[PDB]
Amino acid sequence: PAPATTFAHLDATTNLERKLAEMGIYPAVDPLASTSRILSPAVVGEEHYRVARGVQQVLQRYNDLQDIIAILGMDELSDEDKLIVARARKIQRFLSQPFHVAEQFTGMPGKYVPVKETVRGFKEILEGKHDNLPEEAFYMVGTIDEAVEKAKKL
Amino acid sequence: PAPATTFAHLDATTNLERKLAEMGIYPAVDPLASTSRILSPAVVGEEHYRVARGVQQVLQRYNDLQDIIAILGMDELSDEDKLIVARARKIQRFLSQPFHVAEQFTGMPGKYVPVKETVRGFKEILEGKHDNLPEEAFYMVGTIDEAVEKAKKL
Amino acid sequence: PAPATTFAHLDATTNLERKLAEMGIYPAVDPLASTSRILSPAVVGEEHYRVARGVQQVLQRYNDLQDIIAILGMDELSDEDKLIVARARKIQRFLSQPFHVAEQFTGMPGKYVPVKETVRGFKEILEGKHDNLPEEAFYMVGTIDEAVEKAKKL
Amino acid sequence: TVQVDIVTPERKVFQGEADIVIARGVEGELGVMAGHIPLVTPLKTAPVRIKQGDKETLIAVSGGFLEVRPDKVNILADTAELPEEIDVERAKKAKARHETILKRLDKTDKDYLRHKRALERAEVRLQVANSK
Amino acid sequence: SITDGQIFLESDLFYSGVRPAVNVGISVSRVGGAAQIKAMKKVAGTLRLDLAQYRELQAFAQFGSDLDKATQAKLNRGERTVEILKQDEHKPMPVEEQVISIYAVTNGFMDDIPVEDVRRFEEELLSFMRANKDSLLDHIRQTGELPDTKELDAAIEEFKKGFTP
Amino acid sequence: SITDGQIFLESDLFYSGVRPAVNVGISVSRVGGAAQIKAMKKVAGTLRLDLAQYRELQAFAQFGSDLDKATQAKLNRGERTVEILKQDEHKPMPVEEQVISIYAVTNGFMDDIPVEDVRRFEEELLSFMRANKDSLLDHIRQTGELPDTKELDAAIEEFKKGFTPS
Amino acid sequence: GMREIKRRIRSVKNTRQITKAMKMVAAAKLRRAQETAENARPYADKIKEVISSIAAGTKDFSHPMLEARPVKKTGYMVITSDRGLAGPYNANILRLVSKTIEERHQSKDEYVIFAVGRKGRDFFKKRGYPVVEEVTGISDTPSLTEIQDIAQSAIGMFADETFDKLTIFYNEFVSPIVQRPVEKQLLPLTSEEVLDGPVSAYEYEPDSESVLEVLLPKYAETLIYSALLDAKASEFGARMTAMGNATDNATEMLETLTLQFNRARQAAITQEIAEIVAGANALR
Ligand SMILES: Nc1ncnc2c1ncn2[C@@H]1O[C@H](COP(=O)(O)OP(=O)(O)OP(=O)(O)O)[C@@H](O)[C@H]1O
Ligand SMILES: [Mg+2]
Repeated sequence: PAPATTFAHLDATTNLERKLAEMGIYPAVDPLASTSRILSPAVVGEEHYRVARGVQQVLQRYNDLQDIIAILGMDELSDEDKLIVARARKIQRFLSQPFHVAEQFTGMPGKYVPVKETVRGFKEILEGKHDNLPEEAFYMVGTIDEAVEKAKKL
Repeated sequence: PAPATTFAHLDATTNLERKLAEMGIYPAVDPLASTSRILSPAVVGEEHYRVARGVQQVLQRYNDLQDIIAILGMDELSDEDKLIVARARKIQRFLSQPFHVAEQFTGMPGKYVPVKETVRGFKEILEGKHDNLPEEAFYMVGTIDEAVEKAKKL
Repeated sequence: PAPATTFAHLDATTNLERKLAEMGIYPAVDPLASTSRILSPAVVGEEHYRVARGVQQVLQRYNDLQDIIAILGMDELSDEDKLIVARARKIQRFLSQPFHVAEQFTGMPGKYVPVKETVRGFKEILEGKHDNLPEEAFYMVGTIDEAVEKAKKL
Repeated sequence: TVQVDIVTPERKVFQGEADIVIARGVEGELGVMAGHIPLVTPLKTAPVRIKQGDKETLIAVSGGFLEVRPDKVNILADTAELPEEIDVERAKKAKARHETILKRLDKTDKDYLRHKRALERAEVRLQVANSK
Repeated sequence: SITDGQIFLESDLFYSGVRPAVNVGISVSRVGGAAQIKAMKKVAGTLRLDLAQYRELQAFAQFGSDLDKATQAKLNRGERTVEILKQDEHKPMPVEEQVISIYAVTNGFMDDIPVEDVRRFEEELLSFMRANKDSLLDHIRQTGELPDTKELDAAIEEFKKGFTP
Repeated sequence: SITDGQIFLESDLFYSGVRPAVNVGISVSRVGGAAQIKAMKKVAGTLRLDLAQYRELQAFAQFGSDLDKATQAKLNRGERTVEILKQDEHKPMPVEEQVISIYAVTNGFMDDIPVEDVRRFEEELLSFMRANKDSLLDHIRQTGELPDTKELDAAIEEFKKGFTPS
Repeated sequence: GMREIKRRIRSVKNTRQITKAMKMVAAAKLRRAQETAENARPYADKIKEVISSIAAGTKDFSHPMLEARPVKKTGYMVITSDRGLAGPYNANILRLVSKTIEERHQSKDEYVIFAVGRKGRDFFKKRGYPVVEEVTGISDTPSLTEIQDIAQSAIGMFADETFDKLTIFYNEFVSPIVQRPVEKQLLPLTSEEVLDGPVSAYEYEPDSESVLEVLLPKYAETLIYSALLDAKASEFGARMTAMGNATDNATEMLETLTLQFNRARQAAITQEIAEIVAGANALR
């Protein structure tokens, strides 16, 4: 009865997962388990919704192949799946972000990324525009432009 | 407490179970939990009793295997059990029957089956005479003859 | 609350369980739940303690596999586990014992088994010395020698 | 030099360039060097010795046959084992078994040939394991 | 809900020979590394990840030598660290000796040794470190830091050559 | 036990994108065809039972091209009717337009069309029926009966010739 | 009652960890079985090359193994698994053997069976089929030597005339989801399929007729081995998908068991309290 009654009032969930924190993905928000009632075309645009569902489809597929990859290796996957795994790994890193409140500990500047830019960035990764940037480029950056800039330094 | 106390006042019971209804077995009668004071050789005659107990033995065995079946399916079973499960499933379907009052829901005409025919049908299934008819043949029929007739249309 | 509070007042416990009684294991003593303050190398000596812990390890492992065996079956266990299950079942039977006072119920004469012999018997079962005696041999006997003798009658 | 591939039906066992390949053919020893004439012959259950200058790797081939083309040399055996990967104590159990059975079998008994064959497979494995 | 963590003990663990019977997965210290000397915080880092991998892969332990060599080694490391965390009753260990023992097993120095010998290996190792290499132990008691890893690796490998399985 | 039937909505369906997420197996109307215009009672007659069988048989659908041709066709019809019964929020449909859409899919008129195109096919079909074949739609609003099935089949096949798949 | 459901959840949850893993091991072994088949295919193609070269330079070419006879008796090889937990893998292949023997032969005298794998021989022996030779305990991902004695004696029986046709029933691999039971002829061979290979100039020691006497039985041998490796891939595909389903069915049952456990948990607390409060209200 306690959580059941609390749940009737929730609009959204943010599920922090230790597995992601251990990989170095901060904030360690589970991008599949977290949910919101207002991730709908009615509220965020049509484009936002399409992109977010696209991102989740790619991550979900990658999640399903985790066992298959570990045993059968990467030669066993179809060409469609190998491309999805490539993007999933970039997506997973681009969801990480340095925080202003960690500026003292990381020693790196934090980043505020507006929604328009978040949507644009993930749209482009899904579209294939950054399939040739190395993976580390997307890790701990703000906008997609900062990822392109970080690639030059590597 | 309500139904539990009600049982003491009854000479026969028909115990309807939702699991059967959800499978499409109508009427949804638990053939092991249902009981009658007059299911004895003295009243229904020696053949009836023998057949009914035969049917219940087969269903009871099938009931016991329901955990193993729910996970592994039928593939791991001994040859003795696979034959019992085959017959149990035919028996379970032949206990279903279209109702005159349900012509509005089922769209099928109802059937009245006299006791002589009911006993004869289940006797034959237990004897192995219809081990080669497909399972759907026994579902929603009437006499054993209607099951043989339905098999031809499949 | 009654038995739960009673535990605090005891230096040794003998926990009788119905599951064992239903198998025919008398006395029906849970060999994992029963405990004693003096089951330590300091009091019973180093060999006794080692054997007792050995027995409990084998029984615990068997307990864990009971679920797996019931569904996936005994052929799919490793060679190490099948040997543990074999011994566990012999151990479980050798813990049973006919009582002097129970000559009416068992129908057999009772047996007093000194500690030295109890330790010796279970030590030998763990060591593998009786892996080819049938299970019934260990059931309702006193010393390990009576089990060897009972095997000949089978 | 010439390229050699010794192969069982499951894996490739030895691969490389080689100065010469000493192999006990069924009609007598053969030394296959570069430019040898195209040839196919069954081999006896024996070692095959492969020379690379100062180095000599020895392989326990059984039930094999040799195929030389102008360019390369293939040996396709049922069995082929390198010295370091031969189980020495198993080769002695294989030997002991088939040796004591051979002692008492009649010389055209049903299985005489099979146990003679299995004895030689183990005899060769013991030599090859010593070249380590 | 009041305390800063909990140590859960289980009967299944106890009777299987894991004593003290600490469920390491479910038990928690909310204070964590703050309550640990730097040496222990360093070596325990790897113990936790080793056992987390062990507990996931434990289903595959009846398939011995069917498994690929990566998972085989993870199971072998796991059973050995479990043996290290077993501990006799009324026999507390100084933190400096714990750090060495955990360092040994987590850096692979017991991978060559039978699982049944691990606990005796530890007892024999520490009596060796106390008698002969006390300068290394003392570094930890004073600084709270690990000694120089090259000196420490050498001293363990020195001990190893006098150990008979 | 009080009401005259129920509409059960299931989470697994909902979050997989079947919206409205009606569990066809459990749901029911005790009033049934009595509460339906004759056109809809005709086209829908077995629809519930057809989809309940689809959803059961969908579990064993991994065998594309290997599975027998009877069950293959049932799965292909099923995925298409599922797409028809998806429906966006705050977009109610007139009964006459529902009957045409359900008629189309249940008589096979979308069997050669990709599953991903079915929803656009429907939207394009109905805007065609409204603009050009309104006499057929109007028959249903007035009589409550289906129009002449031969005229209706022709009108859909007419639309089909101007439809570009992907 | 929670006493049962505590333990029933325990059972299903442990069991699911094992089915989950078993699919992962079956998945590993399918890779190793297809790896080793990619060595067996060129090994057998090379033997085929040498055989098609010797036939291409003998003027009159014929062998007993390529010569079709009147079928006096027949030999049947049947490949099945040793272990189960592989769905209907063994059922399907054995039903096909049962069917094709019912259609053809009217008594036990007309055919004779080589049972590869325990499931097969147990089936056939129980029903008194003419099982003339057997092999069990074949290793997962096996070498040719493990099939050799039963291949050689089966070729031996055709090489004389104990029977005049040798045939092999196994589950043909397609995907990890699909495995079709099939029958294939081994002997007599068909020169249409044994001679289509690259013809080359070789010297033969002692001579060409002598090396052809070792290679042709050595080739039939490898067909039986290829069928075993396809049959092993089919075993491990069938097991992947059977334990896959058992894992999913276990999670499904864990939902309905969790639902029951929590009804019971909640009802215990609810009902216990009402009792405590009813007792206290009889005094207050
Ligand atoms: N002594 C050995 N050491 C390592 N591998 C061996 C040894 N003997 C055989 N093998 C391998 O095991 C398989 C069996 O080969 P084969 O049947 O020719 O041997 P065998 O003499 O029958 O073996 P054994 O009699 O010892 O069982 C092959 O894959 C082979 O390479
Ligand atoms: Mg051998």
